[PDB]
Amino acid sequence: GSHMQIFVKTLTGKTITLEVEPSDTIENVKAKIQDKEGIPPDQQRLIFAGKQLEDGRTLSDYNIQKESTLHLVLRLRGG
Amino acid sequence: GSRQVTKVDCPVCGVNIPESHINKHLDSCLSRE
Ligand SMILES: [Zn+2]
Repeated sequence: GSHMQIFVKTLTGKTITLEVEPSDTIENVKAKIQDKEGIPPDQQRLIFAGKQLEDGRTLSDYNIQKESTLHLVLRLRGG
Repeated sequence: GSRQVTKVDCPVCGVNIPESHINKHLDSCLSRE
């Protein structure tokens, strides 16, 4: 019900601040990158410390707390 | 509107590669354990 801020930084070096819970879910987080920069969860990919972030899991699962900085892989496969 | 193949880093194995190959790299590189 609250909103915590996390820094999901693209391979283009741009930082996307989301407003979700650490105990929310990764599926939600990636939907929120789409809510910020306007790129869908298909064309972006979530990775922290070299591990891929699975949709069904949470930030807290993958050792990601609030205000953690992780990497975002742009694909732009749609064209 | 960038008519070019984008060169970007693979955040798992830390290598700079084209973006088509970055995506494919991950599918191999995230396969852990
Ligand atoms: Zn790789």
